[PDB]
Amino acid sequence: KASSFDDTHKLTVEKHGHTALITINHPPANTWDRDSLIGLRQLIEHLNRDDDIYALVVTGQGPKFFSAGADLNMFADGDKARAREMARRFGEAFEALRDFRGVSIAAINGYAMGGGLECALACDIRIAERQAQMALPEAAVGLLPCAGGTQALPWLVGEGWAKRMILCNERVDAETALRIGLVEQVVDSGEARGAALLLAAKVARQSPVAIRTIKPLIQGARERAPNTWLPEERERFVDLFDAQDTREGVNAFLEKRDPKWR
Amino acid sequence: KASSFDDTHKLTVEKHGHTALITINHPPANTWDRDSLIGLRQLIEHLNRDDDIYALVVTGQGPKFFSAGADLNMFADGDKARAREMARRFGEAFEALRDFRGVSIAAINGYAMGGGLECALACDIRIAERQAQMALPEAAVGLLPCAGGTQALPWLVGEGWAKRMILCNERVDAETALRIGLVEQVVDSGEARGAALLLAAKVARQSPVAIRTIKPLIQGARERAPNTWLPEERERFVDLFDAQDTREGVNAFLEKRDPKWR
Amino acid sequence: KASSFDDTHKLTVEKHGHTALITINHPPANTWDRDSLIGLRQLIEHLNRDDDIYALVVTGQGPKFFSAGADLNMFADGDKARAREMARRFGEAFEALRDFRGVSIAAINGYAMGGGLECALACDIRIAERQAQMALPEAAVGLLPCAGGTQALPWLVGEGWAKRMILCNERVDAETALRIGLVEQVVDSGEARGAALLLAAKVARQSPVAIRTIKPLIQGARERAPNTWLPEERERFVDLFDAQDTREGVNAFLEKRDPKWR
Amino acid sequence: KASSFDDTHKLTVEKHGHTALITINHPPANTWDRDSLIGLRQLIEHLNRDDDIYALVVTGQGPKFFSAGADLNMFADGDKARAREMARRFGEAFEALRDFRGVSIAAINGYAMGGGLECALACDIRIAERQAQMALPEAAVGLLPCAGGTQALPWLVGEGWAKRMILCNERVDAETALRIGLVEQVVDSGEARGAALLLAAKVARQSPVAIRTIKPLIQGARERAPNTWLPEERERFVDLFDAQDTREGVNAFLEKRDPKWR
Amino acid sequence: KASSFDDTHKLTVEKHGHTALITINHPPANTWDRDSLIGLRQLIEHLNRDDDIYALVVTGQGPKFFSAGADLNMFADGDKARAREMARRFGEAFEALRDFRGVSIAAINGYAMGGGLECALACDIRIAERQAQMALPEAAVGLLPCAGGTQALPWLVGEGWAKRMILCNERVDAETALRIGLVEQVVDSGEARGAALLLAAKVARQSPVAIRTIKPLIQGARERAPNTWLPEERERFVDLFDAQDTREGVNAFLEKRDPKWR
Amino acid sequence: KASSFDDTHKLTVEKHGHTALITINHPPANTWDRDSLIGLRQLIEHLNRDDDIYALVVTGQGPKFFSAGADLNMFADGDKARAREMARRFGEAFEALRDFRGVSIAAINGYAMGGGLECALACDIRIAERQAQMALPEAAVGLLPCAGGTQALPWLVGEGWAKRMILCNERVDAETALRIGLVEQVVDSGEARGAALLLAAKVARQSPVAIRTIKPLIQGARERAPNTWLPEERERFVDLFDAQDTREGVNAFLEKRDPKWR
Repeated sequence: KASSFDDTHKLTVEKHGHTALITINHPPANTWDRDSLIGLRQLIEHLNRDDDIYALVVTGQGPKFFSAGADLNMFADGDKARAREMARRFGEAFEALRDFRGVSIAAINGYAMGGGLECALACDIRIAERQAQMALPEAAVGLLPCAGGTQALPWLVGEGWAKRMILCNERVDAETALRIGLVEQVVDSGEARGAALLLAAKVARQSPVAIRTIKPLIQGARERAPNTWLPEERERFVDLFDAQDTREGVNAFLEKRDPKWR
Repeated sequence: KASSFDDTHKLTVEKHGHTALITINHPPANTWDRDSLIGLRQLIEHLNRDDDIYALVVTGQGPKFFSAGADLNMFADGDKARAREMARRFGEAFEALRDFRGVSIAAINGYAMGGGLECALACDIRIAERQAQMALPEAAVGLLPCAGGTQALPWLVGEGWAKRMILCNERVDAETALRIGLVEQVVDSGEARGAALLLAAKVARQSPVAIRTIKPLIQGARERAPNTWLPEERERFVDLFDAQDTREGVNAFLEKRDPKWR
Repeated sequence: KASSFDDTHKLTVEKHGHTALITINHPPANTWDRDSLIGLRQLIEHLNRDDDIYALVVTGQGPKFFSAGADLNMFADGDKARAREMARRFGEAFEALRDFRGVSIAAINGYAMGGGLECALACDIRIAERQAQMALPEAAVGLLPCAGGTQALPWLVGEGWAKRMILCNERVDAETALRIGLVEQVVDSGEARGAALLLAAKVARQSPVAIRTIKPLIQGARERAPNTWLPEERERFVDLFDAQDTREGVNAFLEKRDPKWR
Repeated sequence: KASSFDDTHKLTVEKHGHTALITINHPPANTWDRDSLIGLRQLIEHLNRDDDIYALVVTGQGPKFFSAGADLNMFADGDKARAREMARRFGEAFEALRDFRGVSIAAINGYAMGGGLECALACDIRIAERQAQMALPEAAVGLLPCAGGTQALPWLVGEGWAKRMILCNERVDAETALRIGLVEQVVDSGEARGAALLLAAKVARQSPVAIRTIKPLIQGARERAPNTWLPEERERFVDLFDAQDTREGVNAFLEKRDPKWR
Repeated sequence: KASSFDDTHKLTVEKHGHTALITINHPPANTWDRDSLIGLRQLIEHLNRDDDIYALVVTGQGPKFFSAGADLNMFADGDKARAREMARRFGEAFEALRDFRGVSIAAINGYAMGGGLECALACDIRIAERQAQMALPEAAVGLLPCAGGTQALPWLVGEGWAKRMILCNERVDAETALRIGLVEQVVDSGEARGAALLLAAKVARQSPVAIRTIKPLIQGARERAPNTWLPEERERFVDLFDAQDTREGVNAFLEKRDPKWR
Repeated sequence: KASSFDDTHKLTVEKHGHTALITINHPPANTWDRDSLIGLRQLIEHLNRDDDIYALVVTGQGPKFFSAGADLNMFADGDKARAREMARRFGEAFEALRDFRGVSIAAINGYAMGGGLECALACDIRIAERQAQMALPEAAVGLLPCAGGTQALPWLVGEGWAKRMILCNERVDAETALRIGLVEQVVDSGEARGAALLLAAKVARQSPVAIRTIKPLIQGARERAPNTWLPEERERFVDLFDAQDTREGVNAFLEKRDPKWR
């Protein structure tokens, strides 16, 4: 995946099966920068066009930190324009990732804070090593999360838990995050990458055309009320049926055999 | 309850006190069929009209399946017209149950998957035995949940967990479900029905007229933003107050005695 | 603050640092009254105007109850005109606290149900003693929660749990509440007030200008879908950057010193 | 319809063909009364139950007043309970009128002001005699339109014109209202009833089942954004097709003969 | 445009300058067909890709019919599947037209009824010859408009006028449509095509990049409340500003010369 | 008002009765500038505090220009920072005018283009001189309207007419504007101010408390769908009833005499 295009060397992409592995490679904290943000949005676009990929996994280079958030240089003083433009880039990149047609899993191999946590929130599922600590510390410096942190964090864990981290600037351990629902699963140190890939391989096992259409329905509630999507849900359901791939899944279950699709 | 109209033998309703008990009776997996869906909507309409019933309980016949989901014959390939119509049936049927004036409790005594889970999601409160496992496997066959699963599950348990079950096709034990908020309470095997009837009997102890009005307000957020409903809440409260029944519930508390209403 | 106006002696406010302490002092159950509701709304308005206060704490006088809910004298039969007016007073008072620019922490040192629970829900963060029990018992007497309870409780804990407390009239201990996400933290008896003050101290360490702007974004989901707020989230961020205060927060981290603002 | 039920003599119902004619009979100004409000809501429900009536027409007794608006008796000082209760009936009454399944035609034969204009707004279509003048004068007396005027008037004619009438208390002649979209058609004096009845006969020519389903869709925008209803529009369309009546209408045009349905 | 593409022979594409001319050519009433609808969607997508096109015009072949809507063979009885599929096609095609990045001008040279009217509505601007009559007659055959007509018509003309056309099956002349706002301009017979091309040329005089971004904003209200879109309007404005194309327009007004962009 | 407040020389405020007259005083074109934008927002705020003001009128100094739109220097190339900040002031300033509790009347005394038209749209009612021409030309310059013009214009005149002005860069005379609903009234040259003030004298005749509360209801549809506001409309009605001023207006009509309030 993404074998032919101008992509920052800071982001390295390795394709495993139908899963594309994206690693932030910025030393020493894997801090986000304008070059990586541009690459990510572009990468997501390229990966979406590719039909051979059904899942994506994001992890931080190095053991210590998945992502330290935004690099200090981006917010260097004396330029108002810079802050504006860069808020744009986080939103575009993270929303693109949030909009990846395939399943996205974030393997938190180190502590995720600020932009780093916002990136993980973009991914559909989060898997974290026990030692990682996740928090939004922007409030301490007088900046809000501008990557969608304000919306995303309450959504998963509720407003009260979201408020303590951003408002009170309190970091949470993996055990806490799993308890509040921030992270779906907890893993032993260093196992986040393998578990994510292992899970991403399971995603390859579901119909590609189906996964791509179902994911918007799940995330529809963000745009609009859930009851409104109900007519569309049946309609999308009818569209699937009008596919070669659809008939294969039902037949396979009927005959007790593994489904095979294109 | 539902003593005489043409009701499918597949669905049997027995009346205990003020609670109507509905059980799927389809062998061997209790899988849903077109006839059951029609009856369920009709049963809900008839139940709403009856004023002697304050609570509803649905369980799966036998100790192995609350519900197996949709029957394969119903989705047998590959006629597109049928598919459109069965999804329509699910939506109306599940929505009708979701909109029941009285409280709806689903007692999970068996495997509840696909359509069955969606049905359980339709119920206000879910009680599950420790052994039961719930998941949405429609993505594996290339079919989406058309019963409101795409909305209902993320609402109850959050997006991250919901995607994992549907997108990753990952079943959940009773313990995970209670932890993620999917199920309100966990019970020993075979005790779901007894627990369901027991919880339903307490609901009959609250004002009938109140219960029907209060349920819409709670489910208001799905149609629209919560804050929009605040004016309506006060207006519905006063509508409750201009009733003979409301004066009785308050009086009982003052005199420290059980309230008595029609 | 709030020592120079007419404020009911039932509500006592103590100013500690940048935290304002609000105590309900109505014996014996700390039940809400018209005099308290008016003071609360006025109090919140004065507190917002004050620039020395960054956090708010509310606690119930006495060990046994944080708040009893609404006073019985407040809902005596059979007058409807008042009932309409009292319900209005709750909404006005509760929304004012909910929209307090600073962080609001509710310390639950006693049983908090009905109106009292509704009050805690308005607060940003809730800390509860192990013994405290919280429920909405209005349905049993035929009254719906009029303080925004129908919206606030499902939002934090989800519909299934929320329906149980109101519809089924079931009380929850601190432990269940922490599990369901109703309370962010559980504390040893008598320590909630001290812990809340301590947590309130953490809020002082974050930039005031940031906290006030940031708080609306997190609560944006209630008024509208979260995705709608994303362009605003970037816009408000640029506004924060256009200040003398914001540059101090970022610069302090680079040189790893505590931020100093006014 | 309304042949054998307890209805106020102030309101008279005449059944012509498939249209039921309802006339306000309050002397001398045809002002609304509690008896009128109750009868209206009760009547509308009854009309909705009757399948023989596909259209509705509303007219004001006497040549001079279509609807005097609210009676002073209702808002007579100084009881507060009276006002809250009475606003409730207008909302219930008009909304029921607004929600009539068959078409509602408002024939303006006389002065329509205050509640009367609000009533006409509830009607789907308005036909007015050239002489009649309509405005909302409640602001002059310190009362807002509580019948939905604040929403309804702006929707039809725009914010600028609506504010002018309500905020500036400016009455409009038939010609001006037609120019602004307040009234779809203008008729010579005394021809409103005939034109409204005659327009109502045309509606019977359209499929009753189609008509009842289509009207909510048109009115969907008031509850939610237009685009949101698009999936459901297709769904209800297919629902029409699975009906004996649809096949006849579709068939009738092809033969070039008038459709015949029940 | 679109010469090296497979489009139904019925749809004719002519390129004048930056304006692409599409003519429906289905005899004898220019009624829509499945072959036509897919091409239309496809044609729009190809047009969106081409940067050489800034405007779009659609007119009906021959003087007599702009567009007759859906053919009966398309809706021929008795299969339900046929109708579900065609309803999807109208929505997809018309929504694609509505989403054309460039301005779409509808030139009404003939009868526009049913789908044809819906097609016109999908266009941004409508220019009609005095003789053309536009109505929705689907209700007379018992079928609602499935092309988004139920939403599109009340949006342009208001509910009251919209209801009469759909509910009462009333056709409107060019003058009446102009008065009600259905058509922006009325033209002499046979001048609709020339006028549309001439109008389309004027759009070329505004910045292409600006036009594509601005057009969604105007249509934002359909998705959401207008007030929600304002922060985004400011954001997109800044995005436009960060481009060479924007600097040219400002320069042109300053020196009083015509703006020149790619 | 603005008796003792810090305002730029460029806005002139004269108090006539209960109407505050605000005139843009920028030569030669009355073009908007950063200094005026701030004054506008502050002036609106101050006008809001004064209880002696019930109406607002905005006009441009000189006969020829109500407003030239935005000043060229503020949007001068090429700093991205300047443009972002300038867009921000337009929104704050215009929304403030939009949010004035008292009625706002725009007297179009001269050419109103770009910002000027957007400024006029913020006003509740627009009165224009026959010779005045209004258009949005920003698209010709490659800039979108950042003053909410994209939202405001289609709301008043509809999308179709809105698109031609902005997308086709076409200017409209008063007869055209009046016809399309852009302006409520057309006036003879030079009488706009007198007519505006005269119309502003009318609002003084209506209860001040009702006007301030009623105006948000009319404008509630912009934030959210209209049916949502109906419960609140009833609630606000009841709040007005709980006021001394409300009783006075109703009495005057009963006694057929002029209402008198403070």
